[PDB]
Amino acid sequence: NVTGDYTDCTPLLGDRAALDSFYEEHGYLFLRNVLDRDLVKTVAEQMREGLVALGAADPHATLEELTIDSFESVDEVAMHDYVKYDAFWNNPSTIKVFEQVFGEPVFVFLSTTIRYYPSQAGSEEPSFHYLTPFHQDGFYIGPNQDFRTFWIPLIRTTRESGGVALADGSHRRGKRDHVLNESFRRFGHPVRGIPPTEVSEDEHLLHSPMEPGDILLFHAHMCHKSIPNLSKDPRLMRMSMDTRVQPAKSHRGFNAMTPWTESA
Ligand SMILES: O=C(O)CNC(=O)C(=O)O
Ligand SMILES: [Fe+3]
Ligand SMILES: [Mg+2]
Repeated sequence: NVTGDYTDCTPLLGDRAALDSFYEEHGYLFLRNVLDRDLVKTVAEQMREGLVALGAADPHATLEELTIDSFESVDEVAMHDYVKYDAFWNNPSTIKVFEQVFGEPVFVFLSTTIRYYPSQAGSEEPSFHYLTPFHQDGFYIGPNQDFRTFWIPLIRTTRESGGVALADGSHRRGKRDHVLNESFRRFGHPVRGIPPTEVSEDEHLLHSPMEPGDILLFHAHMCHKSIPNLSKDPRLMRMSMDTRVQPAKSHRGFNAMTPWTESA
């Protein structure tokens, strides 16, 4: 169902008019090699440390060789102890990028979601229920809708290893219908997702390979979903994290102020 690549918006960063115009029309920005790659490597290594320490991964493996039997069998709460995301998001170099995007001082959510998904290529009964269906972060984050989601790869993604796919320009008609879907679950219970019918033909589904150092960010009403990891050439974990950022002056709601483990 993916029809296109993200547009490389990096050349827009030093042109406020063009940057704002693209974001207004499209509801996303794809920025390449703007984050400190050594900082990103450190986060990736921290995630690996967790997966190794918790018995899921091989201590002899490089990041790209890394694999785990199952996302679900890893203690996610313990993983949050390993991955030092707040120190990353709030590093002056990272903040500089966020500030250039918003054009004003920012506040980074105290909640981050960390994702460490093995390839399930070849699996006859794959476990993809922990992924996300089509949704808008604004459906469950608020009350303010001026936050943006910041999504980063910790190791590179491919079209086959997955990531997040975005319905281009789908952020301009408010929140769309999220209905119960038995194939997506959290805590063993079904979750709500936007049926593909509620996404227009013109709202092209974009997903592109990304490299550590890149950022994908998007509007509260941007309709987006997970792309499953079916990598085999080469087989890669999909290792990423996502938080939300907003203007420093905006109201700070429940998710803004509450760490992932607390709300989980
Ligand atoms: O990364 C994924 O699979 C899903 N991510 C999101 O829904 C997000 O970052 O808002
Ligand atoms: Fe989301
Ligand atoms: Mg609107």
